Amino acid sequence: GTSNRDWWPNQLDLSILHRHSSLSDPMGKDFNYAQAFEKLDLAAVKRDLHALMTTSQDWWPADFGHYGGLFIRMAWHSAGTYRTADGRGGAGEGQQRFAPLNSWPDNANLDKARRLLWPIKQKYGRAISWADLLILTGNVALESMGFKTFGFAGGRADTWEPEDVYWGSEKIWLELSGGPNSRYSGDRQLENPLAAVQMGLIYVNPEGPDGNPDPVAAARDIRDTFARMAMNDEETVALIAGGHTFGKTHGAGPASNVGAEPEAAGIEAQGLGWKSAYRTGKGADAITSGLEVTWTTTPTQWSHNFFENLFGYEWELTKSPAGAHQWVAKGADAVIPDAFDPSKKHRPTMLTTDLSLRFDPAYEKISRRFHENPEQFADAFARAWFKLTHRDMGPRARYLGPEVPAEVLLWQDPIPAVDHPLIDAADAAELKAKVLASGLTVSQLVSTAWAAASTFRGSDKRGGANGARIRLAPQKDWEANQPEQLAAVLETLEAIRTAFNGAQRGGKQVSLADLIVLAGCAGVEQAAKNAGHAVTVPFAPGRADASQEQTDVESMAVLEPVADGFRNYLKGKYRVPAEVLLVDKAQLLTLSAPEMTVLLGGLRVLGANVGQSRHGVFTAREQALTNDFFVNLLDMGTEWKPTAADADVFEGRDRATGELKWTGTRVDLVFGSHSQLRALAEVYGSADAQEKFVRDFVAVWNKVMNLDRFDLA
Amino acid sequence: GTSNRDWWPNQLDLSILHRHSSLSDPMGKDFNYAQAFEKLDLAAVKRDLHALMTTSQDWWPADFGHYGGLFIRMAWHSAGTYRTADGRGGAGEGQQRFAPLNSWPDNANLDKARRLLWPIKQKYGRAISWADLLILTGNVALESMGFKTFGFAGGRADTWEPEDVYWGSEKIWLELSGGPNSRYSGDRQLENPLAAVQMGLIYVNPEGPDGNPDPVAAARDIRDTFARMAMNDEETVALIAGGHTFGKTHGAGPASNVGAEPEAAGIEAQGLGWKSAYRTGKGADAITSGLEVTWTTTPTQWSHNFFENLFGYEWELTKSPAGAHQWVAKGADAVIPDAFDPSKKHRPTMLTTDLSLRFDPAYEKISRRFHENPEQFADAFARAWFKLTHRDMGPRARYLGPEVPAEVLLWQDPIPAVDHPLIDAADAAELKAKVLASGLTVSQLVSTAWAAASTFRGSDKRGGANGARIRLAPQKDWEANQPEQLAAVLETLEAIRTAFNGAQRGGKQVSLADLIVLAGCAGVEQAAKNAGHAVTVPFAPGRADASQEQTDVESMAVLEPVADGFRNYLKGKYRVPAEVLLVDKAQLLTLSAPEMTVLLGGLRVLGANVGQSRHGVFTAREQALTNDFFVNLLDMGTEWKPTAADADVFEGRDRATGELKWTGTRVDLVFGSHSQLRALAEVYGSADAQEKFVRDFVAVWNKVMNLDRFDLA
Ligand code: HEM
Ligand code: HEM
Ligand SMILES: OC[C@H]1O[C@H](O[C@H]2[C@H](O)[C@@H](O)[C@@H](O)O[C@@H]2CO)[C@H](O)[C@@H](O)[C@@H]1O
Ligand SMILES: OC[C@H]1O[C@H](O[C@H]2[C@H](O)[C@@H](O)[C@@H](O)O[C@@H]2CO)[C@H](O)[C@@H](O)[C@@H]1O
Ligand SMILES: [Cl-]
Ligand SMILES: [Cl-]
Ligand code: NA
Ligand code: NA
Repeated sequence: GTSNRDWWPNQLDLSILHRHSSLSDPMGKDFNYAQAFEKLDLAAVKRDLHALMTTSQDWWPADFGHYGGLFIRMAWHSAGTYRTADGRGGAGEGQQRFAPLNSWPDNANLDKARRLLWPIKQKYGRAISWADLLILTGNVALESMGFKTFGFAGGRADTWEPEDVYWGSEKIWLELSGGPNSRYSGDRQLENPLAAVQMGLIYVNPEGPDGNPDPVAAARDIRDTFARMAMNDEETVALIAGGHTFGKTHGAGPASNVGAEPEAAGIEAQGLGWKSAYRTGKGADAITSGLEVTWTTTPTQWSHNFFENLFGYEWELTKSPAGAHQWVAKGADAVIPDAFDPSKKHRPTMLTTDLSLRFDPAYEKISRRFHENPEQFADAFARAWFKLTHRDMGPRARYLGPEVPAEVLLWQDPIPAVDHPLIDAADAAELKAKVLASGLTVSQLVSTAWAAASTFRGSDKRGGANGARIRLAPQKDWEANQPEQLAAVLETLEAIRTAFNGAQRGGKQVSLADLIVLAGCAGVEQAAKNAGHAVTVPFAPGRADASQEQTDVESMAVLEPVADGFRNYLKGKYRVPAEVLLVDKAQLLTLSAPEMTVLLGGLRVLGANVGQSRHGVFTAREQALTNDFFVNLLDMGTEWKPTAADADVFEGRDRATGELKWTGTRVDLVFGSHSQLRALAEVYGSADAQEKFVRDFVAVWNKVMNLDRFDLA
Repeated sequence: GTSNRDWWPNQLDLSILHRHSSLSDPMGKDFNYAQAFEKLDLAAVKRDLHALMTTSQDWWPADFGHYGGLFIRMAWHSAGTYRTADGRGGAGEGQQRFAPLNSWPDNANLDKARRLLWPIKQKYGRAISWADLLILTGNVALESMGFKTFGFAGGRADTWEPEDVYWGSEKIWLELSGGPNSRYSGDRQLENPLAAVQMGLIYVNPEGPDGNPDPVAAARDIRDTFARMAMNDEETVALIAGGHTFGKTHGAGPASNVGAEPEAAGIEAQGLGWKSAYRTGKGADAITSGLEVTWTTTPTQWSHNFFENLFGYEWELTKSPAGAHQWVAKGADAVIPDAFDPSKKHRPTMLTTDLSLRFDPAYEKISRRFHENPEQFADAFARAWFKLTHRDMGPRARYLGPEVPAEVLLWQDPIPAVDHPLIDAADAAELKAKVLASGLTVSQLVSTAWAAASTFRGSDKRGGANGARIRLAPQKDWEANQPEQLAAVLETLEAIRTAFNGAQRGGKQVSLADLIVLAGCAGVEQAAKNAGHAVTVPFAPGRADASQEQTDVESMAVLEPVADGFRNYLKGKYRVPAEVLLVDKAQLLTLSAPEMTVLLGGLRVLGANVGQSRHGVFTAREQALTNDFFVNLLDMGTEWKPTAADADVFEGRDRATGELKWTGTRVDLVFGSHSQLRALAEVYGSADAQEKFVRDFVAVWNKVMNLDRFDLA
């Protein structure tokens, strides 16, 4: 059946903005997962999980009689898809249970792991999501095998369909680099936003880069992909060594015995995949990655044996039974237990990527320190496991349950608690009047608030106006934020704030974070008055101001907008068309296509463009809140053509005289070209639509201002 | 960017069930198009359209100074996508303005026609939909040129995204038959549900079949395609000759001058396409189809000159300036006006498909009658043009406005007016108890109500339980409806009805249509009571009973369910997997994926399967409304394998003993295989889900019962 995507494979796809509708969700519109979870008996769930660990099922027998290793890997993979570039991936939406991740080759036999958890899921129902369950299970595995975890938070609501994530352009699973859709160029430069070295891998290739078993070269891939997952060297060594203290790999026979992945299997497989024709197909005969490595002498107990083995032997390159490259300890005795036969032992073995931890010079120093000081290794692994499994959960306000760690961590982008009375509606009116009397313009007020609030992304719930981090490094220096203009607005608002705060009694005070947002609201109100409309814009106080020392400057760098179509901004020339970048940003902001449309049209006429660019400013009454963008964009009296100097800028001329009326970018004109977008533009550019435009704009503006407000949720 | 569709091109697509979310709709959740329309000043809209017809725009100059012909073709193409097989296509959703229809080759330059209408659309805003305006414009064209239309109804609400329609499997526009994805097999048998001869055509090829200019053979394709759009021979001749009384074709130069269709065009084209490098690219130089034919001596006035020319001349095969086959009158004078140069005239010309009307023997008889009696022609055309443009609008209750024709037409599947008081809540309770006391079983009551209500399809809003057409030919004899069992249930309910109606005062009575649905409600309540749950199923009276004489038996044939996964029914062996046919039925029913899942799981345990098949009946308490379908389907203690006799039937055996527990079809087991469906089955198969299952089942049952109830809108 030929589809629009077949005919026009480069047209923009808006269906990413209308995922996650109430149509696909089986839960009622009022379901609130936080409330369900807070009534869960978490202790009962953990007892059931502890029981499960050693309750072997014959259809996927437990190695060493204990599923802990399999579950740790399951959780680590759940979390391990995360990319700091866009925040997408991670454990936080339980997407391991949907395509494509349920069928990635690196996720082989994690279908079995999830199936073992069905009876617990069924027992507790809506009170524990799959997303929370996967992580909780990892934690229980660790605790069952003697490792004390740093804590656990619930609150990852389940999702009901696959996320639209760019995982790469390759058309072959696991394709090595340098092909027609290579994710690598230059000196092994991985394309943003990717965080894995081959299509269908979590981070790196366990044999080495593109299969080449060189631990030093593998270390480079480890370091880059883990940095792209928000992990530094210490955290990386702690995680890999900690993980590989447990369990084993599976490669008992040739890979060609392994059948279809779950999304390709037959209906009778009932959601499972990788059925193997090798011997019994399971247990002692299991084939998962094709490697056959058992790291420690006690694979079901926390030990300091990983680093004893890594440093205590010299290693020789060998092959598993499936033909994969791995390493065996020279001259060692058979000290490693077998997973099924008590009369068998094995020599110590390692992956290429384990040896990276010894042969990369920067890892070797950390590895040695951990070998010499195992308490340091335990604490670092516990912290890094927490970070790994919570990195995408957002502000601490979203953490639920009785095991949330009290300690505030820098990676959480923490916001200080509010400890004083908040401004009321009378105070808000008085502060908006002060802001309007200061001489700040609609353009400056709107731009500043937009800059502050539109750093939010729903993918990992980072960013937003809470914290007033716009005033700190590095946000205050981002080019899209217009640093010199921003400084002048912030100095004015800070003087207003100091004067209001110094006049108060009690402990009442306003944060700069709230004032930035409030001042934006005053700008929108003033713009509406400029247009002859009487509008009050909703405002909710309670933001607090974070400090510089609570703001990790290197972690904040990924939130920098290099493309922000809402301000007609593009930092450089990219291979992705700017209107695709617009849709991508709207998805991060949680906007639908009508919301994106309305917002952008209003921002253009309010003066939100970076550098006061006239591109898309299709009005003769700038700083007034009108639907002029749409009415002028749709006027057939204007003809558009790309300019000779720049194929991405367009000139709109009167059709009868040739006279220049406007200029616009791709982001501007897509609203008059894309057949669905133009349908939405038409609604707002109709003669009956001015009051609808204003009200819809105010609603979307408010939505953006509140995106990070989980304190109010 | 590689997508799930790329990796698993044959996995089932559920996104067709989640279109049309409130996310994608710019109108508020409360917007009611009927209420907006009813306040439109339709007379003022028509005066503006009348003025437009002769107000030429220089970017697409009006042929003969009059846009009437262009707009008639626009409206005909809007309606002309309709197929009776599934009800999809047609004018009723305004889909001509979205992909792919906006860029079909047969729709070339209708982009210009729609653009001409933007000012009027903009003026009237939400009070007139694009979908209504397309049709209205064609009526006003006809009226302005001297043709009296049969009437006009508003009420086609606009849609905001493309419909998911199977338009064929060809990967090349206009591909000739006999390719690798041929829509023809056997002796020129067009595959259901298609109703056009080539990908991107409305009906047929105007040169002849696969380009062969033989009028006799073209007639065969005309007759088949028009029958598949619900038009008979009389209506077909009236439509084609009526349309071709007006306007002209456009083929002034070679087709290679014409550039990309709108979905492929550059962003600067602002939604238009087919930009032509031939001379001025428009007006006298226009190229649309490649043909260059002007049918009558007065292209901007209704006449009987099409048939005068068709019968008054002999025709010679010739070529247009673009090289297309077309026909010219032998020895004729230059009597046809030129569209732009008043000093030039041309000979009469015809399409191959026009000559069909004279050279096919059955058409010739109708065409002669019309030639001899042009008042007969005018009436037939007016009736057919109304039918064409309203055939997908649904029940007459959805018609709006002051020009709705009072005459009731058989094709409308009409329902008599109700002229008596309706039963009240107490009456309904009395009837449900009488039905339960009669000895009819849950299975009989559920199955009968399902059979009556589930003929509805949202594509053309035909079918449903209103009318009680289940008691008439042909529904009473459809195999899926179990004709002997149905007859027994209907005799019982009719006796209950006669006894209740005979006892009443004041003219209160209950229709059989209402009682069928109420009896089904009683069944569902009783099933719930069987499970230990007291529920009342909502019921809304006001259905009426249609007569056999008000039911067109041949038209009703396309509503027969040959595949109804909800009753585990497949009439024959198809090349499309049954699970695909389930999702297609769910889309026709207007169900989401959660609604489809709940509904199916409940129907299985209520006894709704055709023939009392045990497939999917995963319960030991049949006729009790429980979630047993899901809890048993998801039980990992059962292993499933295809049977040796039939690969589409599966046995579920206990994994440990081998004992046979269940059998199921692909429609049953898709819910335990598809990763999105299984996530939905999990919610209903959880230990906390019995109350939720019952409530959601009752809600979707009631939705299905009410699908045709536009009297309550
Ligand atoms: C460079 C990073 C890493 C690489 C290349 C990697 C590679 C793999 C491979 C290939 C397997 C074998 C899969 C199979 O055949 O069953 C595996 C197993 C496993 N990994 Fe990793 N790993 C990495 C990091 C992690 C981290 C960060 C953790 C957790 C903190 C983890 C925990 C596990 C555990 C527990 C297993 C054993 C599974 C079982 O017992 O069934 N690994 N690893
Ligand atoms: C066998 C069925 C049909 C065939 C093959 C067919 C074919 C065509 C083609 C090839 C053109 C020229 C497109 C262009 O070059 O501008 C056209 C024009 C047109 N057709 Fe048809 N047609 C059919 C039926 C109908 C029907 C049912 C009607 C309406 C009742 C209709 C009304 C018109 C009108 C009014 C025009 C002139 C458009 C103009 O003036 O711009 N046709 N036809
Ligand atoms: O984090 C330290 C400090 O950074 C900024 O310093 C400001 C100053 O407070 C402003 O009011 C204005 O004069 O510009 C300075 C330029 O560096 C923050 O604005 C401030 O809240 C924070 O304490
Ligand atoms: O059985 C189908 C049939 O049922 C009802 O008609 C009754 C009729 O009213 C009685 O006289 C009875 O003894 O015979 C029929 C039952 O066969 C439906 O209302 C009717 O339209 C339908 O044919
Ligand atoms: Cl994601
Ligand atoms: Cl459709
Ligand atoms: Na994420
Ligand atoms: Na339709």
